[PDB]
Amino acid sequence: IALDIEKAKVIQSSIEYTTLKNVTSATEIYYDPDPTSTVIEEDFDTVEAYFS
Amino acid sequence: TMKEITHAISSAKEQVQEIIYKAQHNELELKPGMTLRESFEGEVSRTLNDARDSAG
Amino acid sequence: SFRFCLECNNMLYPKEDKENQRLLYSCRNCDYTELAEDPKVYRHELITNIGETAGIVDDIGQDPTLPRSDKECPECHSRDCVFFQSQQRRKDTNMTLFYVCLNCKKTFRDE
Ligand SMILES: [Zn+2]
Ligand SMILES: [Zn+2]
Repeated sequence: IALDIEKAKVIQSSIEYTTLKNVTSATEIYYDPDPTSTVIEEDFDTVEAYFS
Repeated sequence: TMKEITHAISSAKEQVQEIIYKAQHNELELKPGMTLRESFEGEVSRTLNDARDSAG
Repeated sequence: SFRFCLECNNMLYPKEDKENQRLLYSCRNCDYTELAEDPKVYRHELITNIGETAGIVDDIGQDPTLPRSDKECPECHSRDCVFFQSQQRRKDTNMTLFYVCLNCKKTFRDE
Protein backbone atom coordinates (compact mmCIF):
# COMPACT_ATOMS: atom_id res chain seq x y z
CA ILE A 1 0.00 0.00 0.00
CA ALA A 2 2.86 2.40 0.75
CA LEU A 3 3.98 2.42 -2.90
CA ASP A 4 0.46 2.65 -4.41
CA ILE A 5 -1.46 5.92 -4.21
CA GLU A 6 -4.90 4.39 -4.87
CA LYS A 7 -4.82 1.91 -1.99
CA ALA A 8 -3.39 4.64 0.24
CA LYS A 9 -6.33 6.90 -0.64
CA VAL A 10 -8.70 4.02 0.12
CA ILE A 11 -7.12 3.59 3.56
CA GLN A 12 -7.25 7.35 4.18
CA SER A 13 -10.96 7.39 3.36
CA SER A 14 -11.51 4.38 5.62
CA ILE A 15 -9.78 6.00 8.60
CA GLU A 16 -11.13 9.56 8.59
CA TYR A 17 -14.13 10.23 10.82
CA THR A 18 -17.27 11.19 8.89
CA THR A 19 -20.68 11.93 10.40
CA LEU A 20 -24.10 12.65 8.94
CA LYS A 21 -23.64 16.35 9.74
CA ASN A 22 -20.59 16.41 7.44
CA VAL A 23 -22.61 15.54 4.33
CA THR A 24 -26.00 16.99 5.31
CA SER A 25 -26.69 20.28 3.51
CA ALA A 26 -30.07 21.21 5.03
CA THR A 27 -32.86 19.69 7.10
CA GLU A 28 -36.59 20.38 7.11
CA ILE A 29 -39.77 19.29 8.87
CA TYR A 30 -43.07 19.04 7.01
CA TYR A 31 -46.67 18.20 7.89
CA ASP A 32 -47.98 15.33 5.77
CA PRO A 33 -50.92 13.24 7.04
CA ASP A 34 -50.85 10.58 4.29
CA PRO A 35 -48.12 7.96 4.83
CA THR A 36 -48.77 6.52 1.35
CA SER A 37 -48.55 9.89 -0.44
CA THR A 38 -47.17 13.38 0.13
CA VAL A 39 -47.93 17.08 -0.16
CA ILE A 40 -44.65 18.19 -1.76
CA GLU A 41 -44.89 17.91 -5.54
CA GLU A 42 -41.10 17.74 -5.97
CA ASP A 43 -40.76 14.61 -3.82
CA PHE A 44 -44.11 13.18 -4.96
CA ASP A 45 -42.65 11.30 -7.92
CA THR A 46 -39.92 9.57 -5.91
CA VAL A 47 -42.19 8.56 -3.02
CA GLU A 48 -44.88 7.25 -5.38
CA ALA A 49 -42.28 5.29 -7.36
CA TYR A 50 -40.98 3.81 -4.09
CA PHE A 51 -44.50 2.84 -3.01
CA SER A 52 -45.09 1.08 -6.35
CA THR B 1 22.98 44.96 -10.54
CA MET B 2 20.34 47.48 -9.48
CA LYS B 3 18.45 46.97 -12.73
CA GLU B 4 18.56 43.21 -12.17
CA ILE B 5 17.23 43.62 -8.63
CA THR B 6 14.47 45.94 -9.82
CA HIS B 7 13.50 43.51 -12.58
CA ALA B 8 13.35 40.60 -10.14
CA ILE B 9 11.19 42.54 -7.69
CA SER B 10 8.85 43.70 -10.47
CA SER B 11 8.51 40.13 -11.75
CA ALA B 12 7.63 38.92 -8.26
CA LYS B 13 5.02 41.66 -7.87
CA GLU B 14 3.52 40.68 -11.23
CA GLN B 15 3.37 37.05 -10.09
CA VAL B 16 1.61 38.07 -6.88
CA GLN B 17 -0.85 40.12 -8.93
CA GLU B 18 -1.59 37.09 -11.11
CA ILE B 19 -2.12 34.97 -7.99
CA ILE B 20 -4.52 37.61 -6.69
CA TYR B 21 -6.50 37.52 -9.93
CA LYS B 22 -6.61 33.71 -9.91
CA ALA B 23 -7.83 33.65 -6.31
CA GLN B 24 -10.46 36.30 -7.04
CA HIS B 25 -11.76 34.28 -10.00
CA ASN B 26 -11.82 30.93 -8.12
CA GLU B 27 -9.02 29.58 -10.34
CA LEU B 28 -6.61 29.01 -7.43
CA GLU B 29 -5.60 25.51 -6.36
CA LEU B 30 -6.17 24.79 -2.67
CA LYS B 31 -3.41 23.29 -0.55
CA PRO B 32 -4.86 20.32 1.38
CA GLY B 33 -5.64 21.04 5.01
CA MET B 34 -5.78 24.79 4.38
CA THR B 35 -8.59 27.11 3.34
CA LEU B 36 -8.57 29.25 0.20
CA ARG B 37 -7.41 32.31 2.14
CA GLU B 38 -4.68 30.36 3.94
CA SER B 39 -3.38 28.83 0.71
CA PHE B 40 -3.42 32.23 -1.00
CA GLU B 41 -1.52 33.86 1.87
CA GLY B 42 1.05 31.06 1.99
CA GLU B 43 1.69 31.24 -1.75
CA VAL B 44 2.08 35.03 -1.66
CA SER B 45 4.47 34.84 1.30
CA ARG B 46 6.57 32.19 -0.43
CA THR B 47 6.74 34.24 -3.63
CA LEU B 48 7.83 37.37 -1.77
CA ASN B 49 10.47 35.54 0.26
CA ASP B 50 11.87 34.03 -2.94
CA ALA B 51 11.92 37.53 -4.45
CA ARG B 52 13.99 38.92 -1.58
CA ASP B 53 16.35 35.94 -1.69
CA SER B 54 16.89 36.31 -5.44
CA ALA B 55 17.57 40.04 -5.21
CA GLY B 56 19.97 39.49 -2.33
CA SER C 1 -40.73 34.91 8.33
CA PHE C 2 -43.33 33.84 10.90
CA ARG C 3 -46.73 35.38 11.62
CA PHE C 4 -48.33 36.63 14.82
CA CYS C 5 -51.84 36.81 16.23
CA LEU C 6 -53.86 39.61 14.64
CA GLU C 7 -55.58 40.52 17.93
CA CYS C 8 -53.07 39.45 20.61
CA ASN C 9 -49.83 40.19 18.66
CA ASN C 10 -48.25 37.12 20.28
CA MET C 11 -46.48 34.45 18.27
CA LEU C 12 -48.64 31.82 16.59
CA TYR C 13 -47.46 28.24 17.08
CA PRO C 14 -48.17 25.41 14.63
CA LYS C 15 -50.80 22.87 15.62
CA GLU C 16 -52.48 19.82 14.11
CA ASP C 17 -56.20 19.04 14.27
CA LYS C 18 -56.65 15.33 14.98
CA GLU C 19 -60.21 15.21 13.63
CA ASN C 20 -59.49 17.35 10.55
CA GLN C 21 -55.88 16.28 9.77
CA ARG C 22 -54.95 19.88 8.98
CA LEU C 23 -52.11 22.15 10.06
CA LEU C 24 -53.07 25.27 11.99
CA TYR C 25 -51.30 28.16 13.71
CA SER C 26 -52.73 28.81 17.16
CA CYS C 27 -51.90 31.45 19.73
CA ARG C 28 -51.35 30.33 23.32
CA ASN C 29 -52.77 33.32 25.23
CA CYS C 30 -55.89 33.42 23.04
CA ASP C 31 -58.23 31.13 21.13
CA TYR C 32 -57.33 32.65 17.76
CA THR C 33 -56.41 30.05 15.14
CA GLU C 34 -55.62 30.48 11.45
CA LEU C 35 -55.19 27.94 8.67
CA ALA C 36 -51.65 27.09 7.59
CA GLU C 37 -50.86 27.58 3.91
CA ASP C 38 -47.43 25.95 3.64
CA PRO C 39 -46.34 22.54 4.99
CA LYS C 40 -42.76 23.70 5.73
CA VAL C 41 -43.10 23.96 9.50
CA TYR C 42 -39.37 24.28 10.19
CA ARG C 43 -36.20 24.59 8.12
CA HIS C 44 -32.55 24.56 9.22
CA GLU C 45 -29.67 25.21 6.82
CA LEU C 46 -26.40 23.45 7.62
CA ILE C 47 -24.56 25.40 4.90
CA THR C 48 -25.90 28.88 4.15
CA ASN C 49 -25.12 31.67 1.70
CA ILE C 50 -27.24 34.53 3.05
CA GLY C 51 -25.30 37.60 4.14
CA GLU C 52 -22.94 37.30 1.16
CA THR C 53 -24.62 39.64 -1.34
CA ALA C 54 -27.39 41.01 0.90
CA GLY C 55 -24.99 43.62 2.28
CA ILE C 56 -25.94 46.27 -0.28
CA VAL C 57 -26.87 49.92 0.24
CA ASP C 58 -27.95 52.50 -2.32
CA ASP C 59 -25.30 55.06 -1.30
CA ILE C 60 -22.29 52.71 -1.37
CA GLY C 61 -20.97 54.80 -4.26
CA GLN C 62 -20.33 57.73 -1.93
CA ASP C 63 -17.54 55.95 -0.02
CA PRO C 64 -14.16 57.45 -1.01
CA THR C 65 -12.13 54.58 0.50
CA LEU C 66 -13.57 52.03 -1.96
CA PRO C 67 -11.58 51.16 -5.09
CA ARG C 68 -13.01 52.21 -8.45
CA SER C 69 -12.78 49.90 -11.48
CA ASP C 70 -13.85 49.96 -15.14
CA LYS C 71 -15.85 46.73 -15.38
CA GLU C 72 -18.84 46.88 -17.71
CA CYS C 73 -22.25 47.04 -16.06
CA PRO C 74 -24.76 44.53 -17.50
CA GLU C 75 -27.63 46.98 -16.91
CA CYS C 76 -26.30 50.52 -17.36
CA HIS C 77 -23.08 49.73 -19.30
CA SER C 78 -21.34 52.53 -17.42
CA ARG C 79 -17.57 53.04 -17.53
CA ASP C 80 -17.28 53.62 -13.76
CA CYS C 81 -17.93 50.98 -11.11
CA VAL C 82 -17.08 50.20 -7.49
CA PHE C 83 -16.18 46.68 -6.36
CA PHE C 84 -15.76 44.95 -3.01
CA GLN C 85 -15.36 41.44 -1.68
CA SER C 86 -17.93 39.46 0.31
CA GLN C 87 -19.32 41.15 3.41
CA GLN C 88 -19.75 37.76 5.07
CA ARG C 89 -16.44 37.13 6.85
CA ARG C 90 -16.38 33.51 7.91
CA LYS C 91 -12.97 31.83 8.00
CA ASP C 92 -13.76 29.82 4.83
CA THR C 93 -15.25 32.71 2.84
CA ASN C 94 -14.49 32.98 -0.86
CA MET C 95 -12.67 36.05 -2.16
CA THR C 96 -15.02 36.76 -5.07
CA LEU C 97 -15.67 40.41 -5.91
CA PHE C 98 -19.05 42.13 -6.15
CA TYR C 99 -19.25 45.03 -8.60
CA VAL C 100 -21.73 47.88 -8.11
CA CYS C 101 -22.48 50.50 -10.76
CA LEU C 102 -23.29 54.10 -9.91
CA ASN C 103 -26.64 54.20 -11.77
CA CYS C 104 -28.39 50.84 -11.36
CA LYS C 105 -26.37 49.54 -8.36
CA LYS C 106 -26.77 45.95 -9.58
CA THR C 107 -24.47 43.47 -7.85
CA PHE C 108 -22.69 41.05 -10.18
CA ARG C 109 -19.47 39.05 -10.46
CA ASP C 110 -16.76 38.38 -13.04
CA GLU C 111 -17.33 34.60 -12.89
ZN1 LIG D 1 -52.70 35.89 21.96
ZN1 LIG E 1 -25.07 52.56 -14.50
